[PDB]
Amino acid sequence: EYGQTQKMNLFQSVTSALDNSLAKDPTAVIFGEDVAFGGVFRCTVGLRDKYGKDRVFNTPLCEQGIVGFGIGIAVTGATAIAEIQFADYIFPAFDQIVNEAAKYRYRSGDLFNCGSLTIRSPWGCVGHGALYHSQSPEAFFAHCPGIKVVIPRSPFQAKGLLLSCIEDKNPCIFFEPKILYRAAAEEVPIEPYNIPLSQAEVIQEGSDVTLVAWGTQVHVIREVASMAKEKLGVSCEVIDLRTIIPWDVDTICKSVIKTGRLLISHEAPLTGGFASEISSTVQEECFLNLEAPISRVCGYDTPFPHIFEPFYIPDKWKCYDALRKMINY
Amino acid sequence: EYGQTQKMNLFQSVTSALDNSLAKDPTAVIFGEDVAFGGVFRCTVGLRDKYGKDRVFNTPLCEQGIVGFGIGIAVTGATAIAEIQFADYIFPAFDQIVNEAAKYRYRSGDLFNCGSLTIRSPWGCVGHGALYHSQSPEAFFAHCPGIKVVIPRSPFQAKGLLLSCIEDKNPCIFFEPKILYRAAAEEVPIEPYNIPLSQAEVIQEGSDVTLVAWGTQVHVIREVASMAKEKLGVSCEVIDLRTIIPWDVDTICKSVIKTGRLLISHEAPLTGGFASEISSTVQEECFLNLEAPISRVCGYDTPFPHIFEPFYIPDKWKCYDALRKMINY
Amino acid sequence: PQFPGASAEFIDKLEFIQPNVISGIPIYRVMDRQGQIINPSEDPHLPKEKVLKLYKSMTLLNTMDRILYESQRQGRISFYMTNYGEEGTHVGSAAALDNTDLVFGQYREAGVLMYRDYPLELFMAQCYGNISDLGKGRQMPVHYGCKERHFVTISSPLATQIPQAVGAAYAAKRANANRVVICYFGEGAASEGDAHAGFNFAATLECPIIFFCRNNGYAISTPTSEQYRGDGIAARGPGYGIMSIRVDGNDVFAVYNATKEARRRAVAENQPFLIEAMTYRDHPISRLRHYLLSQGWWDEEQEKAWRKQSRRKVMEAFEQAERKPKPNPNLLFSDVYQEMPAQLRKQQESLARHLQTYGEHYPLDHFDK
Amino acid sequence: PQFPGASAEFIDKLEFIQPNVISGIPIYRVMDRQGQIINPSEDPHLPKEKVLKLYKSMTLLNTMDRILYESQRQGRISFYMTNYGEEGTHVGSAAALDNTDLVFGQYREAGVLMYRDYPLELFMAQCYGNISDLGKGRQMPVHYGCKERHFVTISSPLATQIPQAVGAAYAAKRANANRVVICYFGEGAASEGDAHAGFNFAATLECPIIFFCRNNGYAISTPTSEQYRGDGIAARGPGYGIMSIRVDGNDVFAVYNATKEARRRAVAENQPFLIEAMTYRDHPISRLRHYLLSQGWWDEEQEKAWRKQSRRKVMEAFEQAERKPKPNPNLLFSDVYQEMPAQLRKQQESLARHLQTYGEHYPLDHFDK
Ligand SMILES: Cc1ncc(C[n+]2csc(CCOP(=O)(O)OP(=O)(O)O)c2C)c(N)n1
Ligand SMILES: Cc1ncc(C[n+]2csc(CCOP(=O)(O)OP(=O)(O)O)c2C)c(N)n1
Ligand SMILES: [Cl-]
Ligand SMILES: [Cl-]
Ligand SMILES: [K+]
Ligand SMILES: [K+]
Ligand SMILES: [K+]
Ligand SMILES: [K+]
Ligand SMILES: [Mn+2]
Ligand SMILES: [Mn+2]
Repeated sequence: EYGQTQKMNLFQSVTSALDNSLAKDPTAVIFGEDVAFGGVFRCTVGLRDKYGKDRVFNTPLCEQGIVGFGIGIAVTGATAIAEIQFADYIFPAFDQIVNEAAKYRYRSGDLFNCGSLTIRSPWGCVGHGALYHSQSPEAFFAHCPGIKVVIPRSPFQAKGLLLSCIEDKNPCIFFEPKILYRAAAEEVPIEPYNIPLSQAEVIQEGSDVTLVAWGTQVHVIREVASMAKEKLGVSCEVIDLRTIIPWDVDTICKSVIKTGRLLISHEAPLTGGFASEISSTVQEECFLNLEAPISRVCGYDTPFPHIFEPFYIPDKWKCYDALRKMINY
Repeated sequence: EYGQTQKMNLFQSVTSALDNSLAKDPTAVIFGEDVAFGGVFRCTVGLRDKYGKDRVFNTPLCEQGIVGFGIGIAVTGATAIAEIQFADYIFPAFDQIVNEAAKYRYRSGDLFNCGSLTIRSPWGCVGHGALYHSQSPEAFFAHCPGIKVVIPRSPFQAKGLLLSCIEDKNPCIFFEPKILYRAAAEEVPIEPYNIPLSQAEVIQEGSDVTLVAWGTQVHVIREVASMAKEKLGVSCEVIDLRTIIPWDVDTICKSVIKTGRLLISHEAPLTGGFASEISSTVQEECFLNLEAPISRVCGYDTPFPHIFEPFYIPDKWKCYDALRKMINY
Repeated sequence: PQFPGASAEFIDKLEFIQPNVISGIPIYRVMDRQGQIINPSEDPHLPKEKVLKLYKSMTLLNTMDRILYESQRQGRISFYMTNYGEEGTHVGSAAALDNTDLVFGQYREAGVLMYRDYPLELFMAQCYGNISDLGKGRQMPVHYGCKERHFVTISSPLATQIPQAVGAAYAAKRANANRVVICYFGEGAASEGDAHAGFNFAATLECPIIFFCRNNGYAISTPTSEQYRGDGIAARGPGYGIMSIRVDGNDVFAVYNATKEARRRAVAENQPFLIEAMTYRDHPISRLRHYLLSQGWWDEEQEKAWRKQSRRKVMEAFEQAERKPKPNPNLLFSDVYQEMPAQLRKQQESLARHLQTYGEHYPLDHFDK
Repeated sequence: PQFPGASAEFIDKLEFIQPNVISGIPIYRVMDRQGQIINPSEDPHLPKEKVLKLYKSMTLLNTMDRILYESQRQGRISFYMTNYGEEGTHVGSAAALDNTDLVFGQYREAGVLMYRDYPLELFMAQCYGNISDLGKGRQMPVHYGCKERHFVTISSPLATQIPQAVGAAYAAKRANANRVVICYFGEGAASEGDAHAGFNFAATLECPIIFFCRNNGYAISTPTSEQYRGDGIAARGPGYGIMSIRVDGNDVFAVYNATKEARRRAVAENQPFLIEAMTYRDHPISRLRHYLLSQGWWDEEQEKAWRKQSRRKVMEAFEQAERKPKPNPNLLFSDVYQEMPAQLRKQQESLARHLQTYGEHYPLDHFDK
């Protein structure tokens, strides 16, 4: 399909995407905190030695600076691949992302843009990350027209989606699920390939219920589908959303028209979470097909706790229980 | 009901709330950009002369500083009433609001808090404010457990809700609809009074459809109700949400159980807007009562334009047309 | 001492370092208030044609300011920011740049565009949001931008352009084509976190950038006593390792000299420079007029004739700008992303349907169709 | 000159101001590497009991660090940050404060708590997230806080405590009860926008605050050559109008003297002070031990006995912390707001129902019930 592959974990797939980018795009640079020695999650190992200190370099410890600086590089047309060390620390840059990067093209009438900016950042829970190593900030960004927000579920998916973000002519935030960085490897093409943005993937066809998630939570719902089949004889259609905005409304609505039931799950808190946008849209488009209320199985509306993590996360049992109730509605 | 009143516009009602606060709470201080001479929207006129330069004072031009500084005052138990000059410029402070203020009490096990912080800021469209004088950022904050977000619709409502925010033991963001600052006056009690947080107000009873909005948009839906009665013989129940988080789920659900139809409207963009949270919750709680899909009539998913404002806003005709379609569904 | 964080000797006595604020960094001046050159070795001896261009650019800006400020008082345009007191800082610094040097700024930088021959029609088009506006009428007035003249579109949030300008300078360094970036901001904006980000990044990443701070003593109602307590903005530069100077912003020649030298060294050395120009919230136009008279390069008749000609050119652009239609309302949806997402196109189609039915309630009259 | 923004003379020659980075602000030292007092007029002549407390606080911290660092290597606790090299900066500065002075910090400040007699049980309880943790097990390890000892709970986002500490100092000034605030941060954290916010606000709002920057030459993998290009952090202070000093962070007496004087003047004058203490990422404990020996205040036998006693006390706290249950899982919902919103209580009830049915799949075993 895509030429020679090798087994890669998710951090290795990110390095491969970045390597491929720097090799084919002489403008491209990578920068942020501690990227020069390879990064705190090893995603940039070897790249400075290979491409040069002017192309893979450390910034001062200042997130608002990192994003501002990246926007300026992109204004000149050069590819700017910024790192924010944990997604929890993206908030100092919120003004540069929301007021500047997202609005740059619109407000100038397309005289200027920062389309060649990508911001990548580790994301999601990790077992013990507590309040500031665990967050899933995608719903904060979903309300900002002019940026794209993309989240992969695996090494193969990560490299193809990240290459798409780097090449896309719009500022992109790419969230890397950190609990997958050294999880199982899979085969990943060594050469560049792209997976389209704003396109969901039906990874398992089903007839009774649609399940939607992204990131690590795709694996949870995949297991929920298995539990529902074995324990309930229920056939689940499992969808990875992949791009948060602009999202693939059509694929989700087509699925729900077929199944008549939808359960959306994410690690982020329930209130104002992105499940609310999917639920409200699907209700609008698929109203007459809905056999049961759309269910959202999300993190609680609290900060992300340390010792309590096993009780906080929308795990397979929480998803399964909600599904059982929805099937019985 | 509340003692002597006088006619006040919304800016005057905010000054009255602030005056009442400083008079009864010796700890209380007000600070931000240009507040000393009375503020760019006159909300602090006379307060420095009355209460002293140590209590009503200008900060340097630094929003992340303003919020950080306010949190520190509140950590000592003193009442800190910060101003952000336009809600569009709250984003530099997003990290201090979301990572710090909202989480302060939880993460310390209640050893420390910043409950005595209120952040007030002009909000909403104003006819010609374009991208950075017009924004409605409430959905960005709605996804953050630990803060409250409150928006009034009138001078009477503003003073009672602002006094509640200042006195509430949690960090509050109070958004003042700037297009109302010098709009019509109404009678406002001169002495302090409170309107409860997390409580919606049914301002007109109706039987066929529930309409929900907040801020200036309450007046739009009030007019939509009048248009629907006259043109369609349709009876609308009109609700002002008032508090965005924690929101009054019960009042909205009780209304929709009665009417079977819901239209939510806000100036903020559709995608990830707070209407999505209300819609998804009401669908979950009132599923079997829903006669028609819940409708959201919102700003478009663009930045807020200058010359195009009349075409952007979810005005009474846009709301009415959506309502007509929903009644006909 | 053997500490990696600093290069310093030991001291055996406790002594706090005191800021010198009472006698701060001195203010560089080339000509006095009577337009006389103070120190001949500092005179740039700019040719007559160039100095007349400086003068006519400042005065034409001032003519335009008077007219558009009145237009705003009448509600003909929704907003306006004048350039009074800032004509010298902007025209003097622009003249010291190469035409292709990239400019970032905010609300006081229209003189840079005027010096770069930005058409009066296009200043007007942006303030009216009309069909000629390349910004498509989407931003509030005076939010100018020009790709052809390398002037990055202004945005309202203060200081956001500062770390951006540093990123564009880094990119320029890598591109290796002898270009500088200049970044303008006020002394109020310098309090923002993004100023600290941009000053530090430019030093550690070795960027060919001029930071140009205009210090007029006020940010809206806030005097500088409430804005900072050090020796203005110039005294901050050395703390970041940035070469820094303070100049008399009412003196176009002092502004020009400092900008010319900062540009020369920034490009050659890949290092940032900070210029703080002191102005008032003794005017740059008066001072330069005195200079012209001493050279025999201007007189009352020429002054009268140019006042007339410049008023005529501004009024011609003004009247034309007012009579142009606004852009098609469809343009509120394009450029949000480069492409239009299908869901956004659905919102555009919904507006088109809406206007078909309810159009009488909208000002469709002076919008393009 | 007549400009409101700065107080300065004119200069008639163009001269950029150059940073002095090669010979920076000198490093204050009281005792040499052999523990000898260098300049008798600077000796604080602290009494024996107090100096032994400094020594025993540093060493007890070091004992605890060794054990908890091993605990982390084994996965017994999830995370740990040591205090190696920072024992002198923290214990020396804490000893110069009044017991009620409010402390803000981050990851290197456990010595301040140790000097303030924070129980070993409570350091342990926080790192294990057990039932004794007043933080209720909600934050990652080493995120300490104590209301009774005026040490504001640490948070992971760098530099956010800096403008907060300034606000608490302003509030203290108004309360008029002779209290200072101290705020600790690293030289990496000083690059954050919030550092520029806090330094400037403290100067313009005249706040009784000590900013204590620990400069160890590195922020994770980043050497200071990539962090800044001025003369460390101390050279930034004067640009904000802040009195500033640099000290040898391996010298508890130099740290103590500078902190004592900064506290005295900050409270009296309502003005901020900046201390930059140079450390390594020649150790503070060794140096102080040499001093004790010269006074005849310590010897090998006492050293042996205290090493034993301190290991015993830490191991007793360690074993007890490991055997305590974790808090009730219900505690994940309280304190989000002061009250619990009804919708949040609904989520709590949903977890209780969930555990009733699926509890076998959760570690209910070592959680309180
Ligand atoms: C982030 C942000 N906060 C506040 C404002 C409101 N504002 C517009 S101009 C101004 C004063 C700016 O002062 P200065 O930078 O000194 O420039 P000057 O107006 O004196 O030329 C303020 C506070 C803004 N545009 N952006
Ligand atoms: C806003 C933010 N960005 C990044 C981090 C990740 N981080 C944790 S410690 C650290 C280095 C801090 O260096 P410094 O302030 O010099 O303190 P030191 O570790 O040297 O004592 C970084 C980048 C963080 N906690 N917060
Ligand atoms: Cl503004
Ligand atoms: Cl961290
Ligand atoms: K991109
Ligand atoms: K409050
Ligand atoms: K700007
Ligand atoms: K912190
Ligand atoms: Mn100014
Ligand atoms: Mn460090």
